[PDB]
Amino acid sequence: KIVAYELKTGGVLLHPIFGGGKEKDNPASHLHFSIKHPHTLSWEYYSMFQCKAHLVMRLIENRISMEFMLQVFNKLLSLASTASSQKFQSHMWSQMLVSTSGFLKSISNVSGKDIQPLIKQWVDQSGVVKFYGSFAFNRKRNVLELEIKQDYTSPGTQKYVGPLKVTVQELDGSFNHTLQIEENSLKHDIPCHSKSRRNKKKKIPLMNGEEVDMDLSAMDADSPLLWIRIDPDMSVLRKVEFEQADFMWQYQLRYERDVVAQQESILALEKFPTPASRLALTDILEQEQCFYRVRMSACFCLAKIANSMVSTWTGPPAMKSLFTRMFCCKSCPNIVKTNNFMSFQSYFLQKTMPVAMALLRDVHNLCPKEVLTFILDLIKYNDNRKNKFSDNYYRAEMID
Amino acid sequence: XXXXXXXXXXXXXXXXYQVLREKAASQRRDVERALTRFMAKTGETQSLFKDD
Repeated sequence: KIVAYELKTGGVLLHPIFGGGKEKDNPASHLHFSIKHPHTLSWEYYSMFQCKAHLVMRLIENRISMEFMLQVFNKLLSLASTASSQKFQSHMWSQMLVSTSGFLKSISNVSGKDIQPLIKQWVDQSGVVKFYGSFAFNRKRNVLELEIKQDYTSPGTQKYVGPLKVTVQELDGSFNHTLQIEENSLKHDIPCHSKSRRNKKKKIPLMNGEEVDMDLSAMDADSPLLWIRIDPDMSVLRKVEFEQADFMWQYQLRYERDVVAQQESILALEKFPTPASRLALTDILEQEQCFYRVRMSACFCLAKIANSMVSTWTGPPAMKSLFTRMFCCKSCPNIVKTNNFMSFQSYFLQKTMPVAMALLRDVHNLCPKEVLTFILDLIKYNDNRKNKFSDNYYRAEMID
Repeated sequence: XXXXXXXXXXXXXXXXYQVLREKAASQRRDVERALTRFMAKTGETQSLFKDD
C-alpha cells in the first residue's frame, strides 16, 4: 500500500512543522493542504497515514526493545490515568494531551538513542527508498572475497538512507550482516564463508538448525552463496531491485524461513523464466505445510509461466495433476467432489487454484477448453449439509 | 432345477459409485435450472440481450 501510493503520489508526512505566518513549506502539496487540518486529506492519504504509522512503530522496535515499549506505554497510561478521575486539578490537568514532543522526550528518557535521526528520516522526510544493491560475485575463485556493491538513485520520489545493514545466507552457514554508508556509490564485502569445498561430502554442514537439503543443481562450481537480503525484518520502507542466479531464487522457494522471501521470489520468478524445473519446484512448494497465501501467489506464478508455455508446452495441461495428487475423498476416481473442509489450508487452496487454472492460456485462441469443462464439472459437484461450513465463497471464486 | 426348485430375485444392485454421484449431481443441476426457468418466466425479468 505505502510504496504504491507514494509512487502514485507524493509523500505522507508527519509534521511537527507549521507554515505559521501564512507560509506554505509544503512539497507534499502535490494535491492539497495537510499541516493543520484533518479535512483536507484523501482516504488514500489518511489510510497511508495509518500505514506509515504502523511501520514507523516497527522502526521504533528496530531501535528499541519491546520491553522498553511496554515501559513507555505503561508510563504514558500511568500518568494519564493518574491525571484523570480527580476533582479537576485546576491548571494541572492537560497531561492527557500526550502528543509527539513530550512523548519523544519520554522515549529518550527510557532510552536515549539516536532516534531523532529516525524522526528526520521517516517522520520528517516522507520518502520511500528503492535499492539498487547490485549483486557482485567475489570469491568466484576471486582474489577479492565475497563482495557486492551498494547503489541507489531514482528521483520523482526518492530518498537516500545510508547506514543500515545487510542479511545474507551462505550455503550452510552464517547469516552474514554488513554495514551500510551514505555517499552511496559503494562497494562492500561479506563476512566470508569457509572454503565450502568437497560439498558432496559437505552434505549438510548445518544450514539453519536441522533443515535437510541437498542440491548441486545450482552453479555450484564456485557458488558458496545462497541468498541476498537487506533487512528481512523489513526495517526500511523498501522496494529492492537486484539480480541473482535463478537457481538461488528457485532454491529459496525450495525453502526459506521467510514468507517475505518466498513471495518476493514468487514475484521475481513471475517475471522472466520458463524452465519446467521452475514448474516442478513451484508444485513442490505447493504440496507441504508451508503457508497458505504463498501457495495462492504460487498458483498465479504457474498462471504466468504456463502462459509463457505457448511454444514451450513441455509440461502438461497444468494443475489438473495438482487436484489429482492432493485430493482424495474416497481415493477420488478421476474427480474430486465432496466434503473437503475443516482443514483450512485446503479451504483457501481449493478456493484459489481454479482461478489460476482459468488463467492457463496458450496462443491459438488461448484455448482453456479442458479447464473450462473441468471447472463446469467443479460447479456440478457441490456438497450437501455434510459440509458444516456454508459452501459459499468456493462458489464465488469458481465464478470468478 | 428348471421345474422343481426355485430361487430369489433382488435384481437391483446399481452400486456404481462415481456414476451414482454423477446421477445425483446432474439431478441437482436439473432442479437448479428448472426453478431458474420457472421464476425466470414468472417474475420481473430483465435480460442480457434484448428479449431473451
